[PDB]
Amino acid sequence: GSSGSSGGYPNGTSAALRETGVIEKLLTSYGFIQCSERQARLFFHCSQYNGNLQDLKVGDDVEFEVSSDRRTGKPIAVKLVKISGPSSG
Repeated sequence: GSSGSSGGYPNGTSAALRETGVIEKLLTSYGFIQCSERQARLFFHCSQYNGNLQDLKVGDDVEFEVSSDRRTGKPIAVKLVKISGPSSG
């Protein structure tokens, strides 16, 4: 066939829009992020966050992507990523 790495997102007509808010609540299993754009409290799973929840905390800005679940179809956060942190990787 051919080679390549998912071309160069965004892919498909509909692109991916990342939203930013704040960590309203946080737990050992997951946490909630208060969207400062839609004024709604989102629910992000500890799995979404790429970094280490340890670093994360309640009251810190974070970037995520609003998606739709498959069990409830509700707007949940995914692939969370702390905004502040220009540190290399």
